[PDB]
Amino acid sequence: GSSGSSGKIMIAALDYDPGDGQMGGQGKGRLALRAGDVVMVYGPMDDQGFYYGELGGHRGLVPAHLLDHMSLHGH
Repeated sequence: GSSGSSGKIMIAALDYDPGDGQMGGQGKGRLALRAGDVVMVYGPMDDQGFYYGELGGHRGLVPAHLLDHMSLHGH
């Protein structure tokens, strides 16, 4: 049929402020998430357990533990 499911949608259960003491080098620091920030990720995570998403036009590695797997609502 038609293959889809391009990227996932998760929310930052907590306010992640990696800006304070970002990584060293050989890449790029993580993204700062806020309580209730619907960020879009892509593909699996890395050895460290970080996902590849972007929030606010900024790509970077996000925490795969702070995020929350949304559910299917219905009325």
